[PDB]
Amino acid sequence: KYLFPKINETLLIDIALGNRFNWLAKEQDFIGQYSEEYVIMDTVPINMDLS
Amino acid sequence: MYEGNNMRSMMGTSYEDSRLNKRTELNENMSIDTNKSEDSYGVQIHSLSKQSFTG
Repeated sequence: KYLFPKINETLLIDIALGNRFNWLAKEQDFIGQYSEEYVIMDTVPINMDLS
Repeated sequence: MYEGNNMRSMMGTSYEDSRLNKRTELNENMSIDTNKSEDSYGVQIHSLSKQSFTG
């Protein structure tokens, strides 16, 4: 009735976690506020009415 | 047939082929490489490589 209670094991159950999107890993230099890009509008060909 | 000098500067030397170049192509292939849905009974979803089209 007089002993201190004897502890013997802690473990810290721990697992890491994932992304499922890490093949989109694109790095940069972090410069500039805005970024943009562009594309061309189509120009269909024409009837050569050479008159 | 008649010779003269059949090469003059332009449009006397253009009734022949005149530099066939960059003919219209199926380098990217519709109906075979694309328009394709014969994609195998795979296992998982592994990756889809994203490329920034600089060129």
